[PDB]
Amino acid sequence: MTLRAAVFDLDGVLALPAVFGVLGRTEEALALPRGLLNDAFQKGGPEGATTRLMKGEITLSQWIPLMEENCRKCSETAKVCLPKNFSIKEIFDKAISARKINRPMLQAALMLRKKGFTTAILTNTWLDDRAERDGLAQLMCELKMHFDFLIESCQVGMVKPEPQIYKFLLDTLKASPSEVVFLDDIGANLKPARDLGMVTILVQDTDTALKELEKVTGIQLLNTPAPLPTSCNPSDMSHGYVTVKPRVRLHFVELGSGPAVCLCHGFPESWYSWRYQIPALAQAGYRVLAMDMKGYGESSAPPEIEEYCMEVLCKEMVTFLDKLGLSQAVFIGHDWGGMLVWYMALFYPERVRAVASLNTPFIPANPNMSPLESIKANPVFDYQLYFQEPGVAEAELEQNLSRTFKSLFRASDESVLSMHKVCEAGGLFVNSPEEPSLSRMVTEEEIQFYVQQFKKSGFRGPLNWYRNMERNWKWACKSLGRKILIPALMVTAEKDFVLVPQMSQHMEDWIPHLKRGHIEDCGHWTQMDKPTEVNQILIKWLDSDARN
Amino acid sequence: MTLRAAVFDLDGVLALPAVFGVLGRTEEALALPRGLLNDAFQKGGPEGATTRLMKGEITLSQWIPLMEENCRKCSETAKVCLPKNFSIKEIFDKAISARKINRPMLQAALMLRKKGFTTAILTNTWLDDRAERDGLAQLMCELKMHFDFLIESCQVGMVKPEPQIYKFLLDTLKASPSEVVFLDDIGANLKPARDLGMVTILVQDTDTALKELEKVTGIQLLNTPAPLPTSCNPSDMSHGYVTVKPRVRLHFVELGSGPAVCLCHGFPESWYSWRYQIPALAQAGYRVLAMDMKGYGESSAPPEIEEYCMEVLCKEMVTFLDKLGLSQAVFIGHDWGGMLVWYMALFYPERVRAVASLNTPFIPANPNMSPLESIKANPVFDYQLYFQEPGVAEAELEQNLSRTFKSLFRASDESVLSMHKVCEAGGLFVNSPEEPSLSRMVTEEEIQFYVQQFKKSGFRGPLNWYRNMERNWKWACKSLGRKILIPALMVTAEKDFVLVPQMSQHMEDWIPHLKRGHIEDCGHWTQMDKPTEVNQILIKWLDSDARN
Ligand SMILES: CC(C)C(=O)N1CCC(NC(=O)Nc2ccc(C(F)(F)F)cc2)CC1
Ligand SMILES: CC(C)C(=O)N1CCC(NC(=O)Nc2ccc(C(F)(F)F)cc2)CC1
Ligand SMILES: [Mg+2]
Ligand SMILES: [Mg+2]
Repeated sequence: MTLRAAVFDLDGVLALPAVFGVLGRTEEALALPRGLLNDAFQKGGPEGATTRLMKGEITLSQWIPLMEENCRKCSETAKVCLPKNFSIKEIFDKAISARKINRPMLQAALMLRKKGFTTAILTNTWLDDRAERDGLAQLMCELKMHFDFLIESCQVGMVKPEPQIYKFLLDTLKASPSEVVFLDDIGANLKPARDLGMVTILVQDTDTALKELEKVTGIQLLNTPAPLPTSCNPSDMSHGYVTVKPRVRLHFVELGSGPAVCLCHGFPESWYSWRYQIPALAQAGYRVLAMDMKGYGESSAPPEIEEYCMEVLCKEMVTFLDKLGLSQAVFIGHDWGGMLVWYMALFYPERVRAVASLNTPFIPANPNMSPLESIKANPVFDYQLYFQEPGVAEAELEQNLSRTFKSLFRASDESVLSMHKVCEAGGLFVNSPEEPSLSRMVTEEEIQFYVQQFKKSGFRGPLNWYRNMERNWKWACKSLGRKILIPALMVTAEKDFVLVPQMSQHMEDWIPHLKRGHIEDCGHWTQMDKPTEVNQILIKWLDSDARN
Repeated sequence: MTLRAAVFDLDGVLALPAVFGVLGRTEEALALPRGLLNDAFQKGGPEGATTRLMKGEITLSQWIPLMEENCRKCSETAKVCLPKNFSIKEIFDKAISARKINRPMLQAALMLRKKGFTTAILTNTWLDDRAERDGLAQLMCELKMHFDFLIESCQVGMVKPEPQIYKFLLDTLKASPSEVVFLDDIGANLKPARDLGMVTILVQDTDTALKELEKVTGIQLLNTPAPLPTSCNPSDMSHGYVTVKPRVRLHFVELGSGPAVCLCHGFPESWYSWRYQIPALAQAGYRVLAMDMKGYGESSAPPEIEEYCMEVLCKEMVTFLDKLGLSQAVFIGHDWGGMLVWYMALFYPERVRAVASLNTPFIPANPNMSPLESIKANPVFDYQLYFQEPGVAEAELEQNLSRTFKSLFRASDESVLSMHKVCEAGGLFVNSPEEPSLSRMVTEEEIQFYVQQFKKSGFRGPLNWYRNMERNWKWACKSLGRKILIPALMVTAEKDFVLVPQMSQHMEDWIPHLKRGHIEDCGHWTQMDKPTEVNQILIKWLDSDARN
């Protein structure tokens, strides 16, 4: 029984600038007797203030005075006085926020966990009731939600170097000492582990630390590539449900706090298309609500084609905002989601805090030209005609849902799905394989997630979005004298061969402060093709344009 | 066919300081030629800038310059100049926010609607893309969600005095002109109505306006009592679902934006117990999440008794926060909810932004005394023993769910449910009626809502909360050296004969900055007994203690 577990210290291992390294730092800053503070801190030993703290017996605020008091007499015996504007509260405040996640370490904990390793945190921590306690609280969710366990001293009532806590850890890990690795910055904290037969690593500089793990675990950890952003596990999400209308209920997934951000996916997808942006943006400081749009998934998908014109669709969201209590929301859409977002900007500005589109441009309708005409004047939009006749297009998509999704979600350098002559050919897939190979963009499981969803209600509803060309052309002509003068971002994908980035080139005529973003080497499925830069671009524009 | 509909102007009828009354006000403020501004505004008539605005042809920001331009030459012909620091943007900004809901008018629209009247708003409004557009956007949800319809000019493409919009209204109202009353502040806006045969009222001072309606409708509207806060319609709520654990999913209802506020109900209730506080608090500036607590309703209710000790229950919420992306939340509980909130404060401060209890005090456990002992030393807690033996208590409650809820939810001056000798008597209801009369606190329907919920999973789970006295006593003794030093409010109910307000009198010993609130003339069911003062007390403490 060799390794299958990985346990991490917090202060000094997963989170850096470690507090204790300020403990001292300060002394120096203030010409204090070397270590004075650090004695006060450890004063009493097992039966001292700081242990009681770490055990949960008392709380951070309860402890501040006991520390200061200890400090008093650490300096009385050292025949000295403290400064007269001296503050234990300030020190720890600065220190506790000063401290940020150690990124490579976390990334290595991911890497291991990605490969079957049960991961946990073991840390000597306290019950934080400081007026400013949230900052730490914030950091803990960011961490903990990447581990099997988080074991805190003040939570379990035992401390770290006391044996019984390691016993507690093993118990939690469902494991035996030789199956487990444990990293820490204090040597005293290491020894007990070993005595039971644990692999241990003294963490000093972080990346020799990694070397040791790397070796003893037999897994590239250092210098491992940049990894995809955090995905979502549907079963561990908050699912929301709003019946927006007698027989239309809309489903969404919700994570985060702050300014509401609404993500609207394109043809044939699900809220899952945003799996990479949800934790990212939530993390960046927002409340994300990722819709199943009408017709998809756990939202309702009513048969009638009218039920899917832009105008109807738009009111429904406005209701969605209504029934949730939201006066505004930032709207980011992709593919079809793109155009809808655009029409929320043009018809309900008071409701749209800011607006954002991946790939899908804004084209104002040509009030002379019919749109069934307009599409015909363009080889690549030939597929949209194929989609008009109710039923034809559905049988082909529904026929094999794996084949179908597998044939769509593929990256630029990867295709087995082409664009035109689609009506002559008489199939979207007329000339593609029955068992198409996995794209670099999707696991097998991910594809099956989609297969579940679309077993519910098929493509009738989704394919309906293409069946209101006429009505939407008309609706759209109402807005022909307007302009978008609210925060608005147009993200273009180099190699999306349908939402081509030239199509967007005049958009600044009707949107004069339009900010932009552009993804090199990116096919149509933006959010799973180039998730990280997608996240990078979006968070930055939110922060600059959507906060205040 | 006499009246059954009621239609309201916005500016000057449902919302006061009407904008146009600033239009002029300003002129005076700045020694401008009387009405100069008001001409510029109406300049062009039907074919002018302001109509296009009102029709949706263009937008507020699009219009600002056209107005200023018009203003230029209204003053050129008046042989005059404007000031050199002159701003149409500022004026309307101040004006648009200056304007608040006309309360009595809205209240009268409620009153009528409460009595079978289809209510709507008809208003000449614009597409707001001002940098500061939310303020108005905010006001509109507050209003609109109390009406059958909101009909906006720029939304329908027709304007108010043009006939075709009235036709549009009738159509929407499913009504004929003589069945409808229409209030407005402009006479021109009145006339078309009448020509089709509509009852009309020129709104000047608001309460002669009311007199007219009062009479022509034959319904007390003026001087009508203070009305209960807005309730929730379950079907028009956002329902959320978090599986917090393999087979425990927690349900909640969510409304609002801002700092998260978590409401936790007491024995045997539902998130519906907060029906009066949800819109109120949401409205006050918060994101409310009202739980079905474990054991109730659409949350999971697993059989085992352990599954309901405070410690288990607490982690589950902490998870709930986790899986929703919330670092903190304000916790307000009632009855059992009260105690749980308290233990969230004592065991997870980093997570509790602030803490609040209705009725339920904080008592620290007596580490010498057993609690099964402790309860016995008190006539009134005799019922808790009745609840210990699994099954006995459930058959009696489940036997008749109407009888049961109807027998509980009753106000102080109202009872048919007593407290003690409950074991000897051998029933909670041993001596109450089979068809108990409706309390002033509940409609019949409301009772049935509860009956639905509890048909799902009965009282096993809820009654379990009383079956971990021992375990919780133990858990609780861990916190005996701690204190609550976070924002914390103890709301006491005069006439709650079990959560008596003396029981809370030493709480300041362990909570030294505890703020308080106190409800005269209030039984145990605080939130439906005294909703308005409940809302008043809570919002004020949130604003002062929970914002920053
Ligand atoms: C102004 C135009 C570009 C616009 O707003 N549009 C038209 C184009 C539309 N998007 C798509 O057609 N997307 C799409 C997605 C998937 C496929 C499929 F996979 F080929 F079937 C084909 C097309 C989005 C809305
Ligand atoms: C410290 C004590 C007071 C405490 O925290 N407690 C004990 C009392 C408990 N609340 C109740 O017993 N509530 C209640 C509610 C309803 C009934 C019933 F309707 F009689 F059945 C009876 C009792 C709430 C938690
Ligand atoms: Mg450490
Ligand atoms: Mg008016």
